[PDB]
Amino acid sequence: ELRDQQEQVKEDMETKCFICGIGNDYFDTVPHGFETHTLQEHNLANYL
Amino acid sequence: AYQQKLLNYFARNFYNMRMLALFVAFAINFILLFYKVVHYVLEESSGYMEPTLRILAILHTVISFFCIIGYYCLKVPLVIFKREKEVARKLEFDGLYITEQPSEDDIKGQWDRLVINTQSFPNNYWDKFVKRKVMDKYGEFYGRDRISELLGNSIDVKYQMWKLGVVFTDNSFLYLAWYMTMSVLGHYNNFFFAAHLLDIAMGFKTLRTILSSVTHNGKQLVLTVGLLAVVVYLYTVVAFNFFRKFYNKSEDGDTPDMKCDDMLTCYMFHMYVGVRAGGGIGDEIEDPAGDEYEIYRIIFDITFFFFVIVILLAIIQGLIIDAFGELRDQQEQVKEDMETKCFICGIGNDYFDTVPHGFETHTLQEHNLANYLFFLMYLINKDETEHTGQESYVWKMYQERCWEFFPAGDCFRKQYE
Amino acid sequence: TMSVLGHYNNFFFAAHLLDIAMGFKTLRTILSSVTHNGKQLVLTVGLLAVVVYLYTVVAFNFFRKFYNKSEDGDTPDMKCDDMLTCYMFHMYVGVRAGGGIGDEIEDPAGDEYEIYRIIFDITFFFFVIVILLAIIQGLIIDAFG
Amino acid sequence: MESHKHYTQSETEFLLSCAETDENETLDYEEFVKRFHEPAKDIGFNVAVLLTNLSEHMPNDTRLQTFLELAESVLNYFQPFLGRIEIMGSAKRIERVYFEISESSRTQWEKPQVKESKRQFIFDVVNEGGEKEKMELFVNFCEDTIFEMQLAAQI
Ligand SMILES: Nc1ncnc2c1ncn2[C@@H]1O[C@H](COP(=O)(O)OP(=O)(O)OP(=O)(O)O)[C@@H](O)[C@H]1O
Ligand SMILES: Nc1ncnc2c1ncn2[C@@H]1O[C@H](COP(=O)(O)OP(=O)(O)OP(=O)(O)O)[C@@H](O)[C@H]1O
Ligand SMILES: Cn1c(=O)c2c(ncn2C)n(C)c1=O
Ligand SMILES: [Ca+2]
Ligand SMILES: [Zn+2]
Ligand SMILES: [Zn+2]
Repeated sequence: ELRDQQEQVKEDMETKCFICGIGNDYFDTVPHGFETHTLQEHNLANYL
Repeated sequence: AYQQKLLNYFARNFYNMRMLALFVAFAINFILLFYKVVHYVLEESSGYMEPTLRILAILHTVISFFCIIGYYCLKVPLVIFKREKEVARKLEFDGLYITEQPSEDDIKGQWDRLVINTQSFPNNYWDKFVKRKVMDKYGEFYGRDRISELLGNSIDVKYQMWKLGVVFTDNSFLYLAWYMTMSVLGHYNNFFFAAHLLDIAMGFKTLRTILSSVTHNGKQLVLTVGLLAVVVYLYTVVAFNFFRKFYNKSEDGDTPDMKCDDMLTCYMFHMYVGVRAGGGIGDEIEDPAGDEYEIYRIIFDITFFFFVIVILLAIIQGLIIDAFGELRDQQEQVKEDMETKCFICGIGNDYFDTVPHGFETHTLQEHNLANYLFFLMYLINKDETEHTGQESYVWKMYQERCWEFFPAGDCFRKQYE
Repeated sequence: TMSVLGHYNNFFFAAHLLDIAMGFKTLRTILSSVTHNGKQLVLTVGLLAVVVYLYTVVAFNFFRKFYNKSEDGDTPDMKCDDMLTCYMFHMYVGVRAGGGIGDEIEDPAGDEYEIYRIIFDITFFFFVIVILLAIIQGLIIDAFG
Repeated sequence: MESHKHYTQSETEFLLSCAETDENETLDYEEFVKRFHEPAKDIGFNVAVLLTNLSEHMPNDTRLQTFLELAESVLNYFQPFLGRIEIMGSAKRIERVYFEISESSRTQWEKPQVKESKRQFIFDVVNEGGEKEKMELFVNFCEDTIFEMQLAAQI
């Protein structure tokens, strides 16, 4: 469980937005679609 | 003209010669099963058993030499091509040996500085005008005295020295060298053809998976064996300081009785015997019955059996069996994904099915990633006078490297019908 | 055709209790799972017979003096310095033990080859009893799953 | 020719037009196929694309099948050679593309130093390689196999 818990957390970090909570799919739709959405548009560093 | 006749025979029979350097290396290691002790071979069939090994052990070094000549003309030209592409697409589209000058890491980046000084640099990459393209793109910010100097029975000796840096660091070539350098050692001693049955492991598919799973979860495995060597160490310091009088590997007390009251030999006793037993350490130790330390001894042994034999030896086996469960399942998943989605569309077995043989003809004719490879072989032989309306919206986009022309989501039935 | 042989000898009606296996449902499943993942099982037993073989050639060429199935040295002491009988000793005893091979071998204490012997036994216990005998059991239990 | 039940008697005589002018009542074996075959396999190709291009684009046409069922000694000869892909063609609309595959390239996507390089790639990409570099890894694979298919040629 405790190894899989960590695995799951990592997977959840790499397939949803933290603040939006939307998905890797709807933002993807273009090259580097989810990457720029979480590097610039939300990026929880910036909210701090 | 006769050299390239033979040299193109061995590259043709490489996959069909590595199944000959295995049916021989069983026949070495079957005659070699008859040895007996000076080591002298006996007979079980007849007297002609010794010469059928001296025949068979020089025939194996020859065949294991033809399987690296046939490798040097079948797969090592391709690994040059995938390497000369990645250099030539780095200093041109991105700029690497002018603007960037790569770091202390990525030694292949540091090693490939040696090749761009050569005359015949793109020897396999079909693109012999790279050295004109950089001076027209990077001759402005940097002076064309430099770019003409950086780039540029006498063979390409600065290049042949570069190529051997790519062949020797190659992964599968070293295995074909270790497979041969034992056959040189197979005549110094006959017992070195027993390390050629390990070509079974890098030869099958459900034996290559076992040999990968030992090291696939490997970076945690050292940190768990590295806890075995600390819990068993902390069980030494307690036993060395308290329980020296039980640790007899001796007989009846009359004999010159052997002990374990020395740290380095109490430690190897707790690991050669304390781990591989069934009861931990309570097997090979004199029985505690008449002692004051008896209750302090039952606690010492139960927590040895529970921590090192029940837990820490189950989760070291656990990372080698449950890495073989991932790597078998990974392959299973890949096969399932191949048989339930389209490669280029990415749609599903369901929406295309809807009719007899619905997904079958959609991937046999409508997309069929073979056809997307023949289409790109088509434009190389077509002249640019002859490119039609859509074979030059493609060939413009491929020279530009944009790739918005593959069908992203829809194919044909998702807008027509 | 066993019941014809059941009167040549009475003990051939003991091969009619194997009609339990092709008679029930959760016993037909066990008898299928031995061979359902079968085409990988031969290639894993076929690695046991090569790792234990490569542990013979090292032990035959280096460690002949430990391999005594004998008593006290006074007896006509029996050895394992012959390839075909060192090999069947490593497979009849070396596999079915609990500690690999370090059970039925004279103890290494006073030898120069001692460190070269502890490495020989630990990697026998780890490769053949911890790994390769767990993933041969693994393909018969997880085919029943 | 008559025993093969392919040509009727109105066609077995047309094929024997003169075909030799040589003194023995015979032919020439590989020259008669040199005379008439190869200058109708690439002329006839574009005819086969055109009837293919119309049936797939224009369905529900009773008038078209009357030619189309007559062409089946051609459309079942060129379907080995007819490569059909689909691209997103410059107008935000997906249009099919038809082209010509050789025979020195359907027989070198066999020859298993090319087959092993495919299965080493399909497993590499549908496992790992995100969607920002999937089709890049396809186009980077097609460039290599064309070098492999050249390499297996000169052996
Ligand atoms: N709102 C979000 N803000 C930032 N990252 C997000 C967000 N939602 C999802 N992510 C994912 O989190 C990943 C960031 O990784 P993580 O937060 O683990 O730290 P890192 O960037 O890997 O650096 P480090 O691990 O050194 O902290 C990104 O790849 C992104 O895909
Ligand atoms: N775009 C695609 N092109 C080809 N095959 C696809 C595609 N998408 C999914 N598939 C699936 O891939 C399968 C092809 O099998 P695979 O690619 O493993 O090789 P194969 O045709 O089985 O022959 P071999 O295994 O000998 O190479 C087809 O059954 C098909 O269902
Ligand atoms: C000439 N040429 C090319 O131009 C080419 C190619 N692959 C891609 N291109 C663009 N090959 C293999 C090639 O020979
Ligand atoms: Ca034109
Ligand atoms: Zn968001
Ligand atoms: Zn599709």
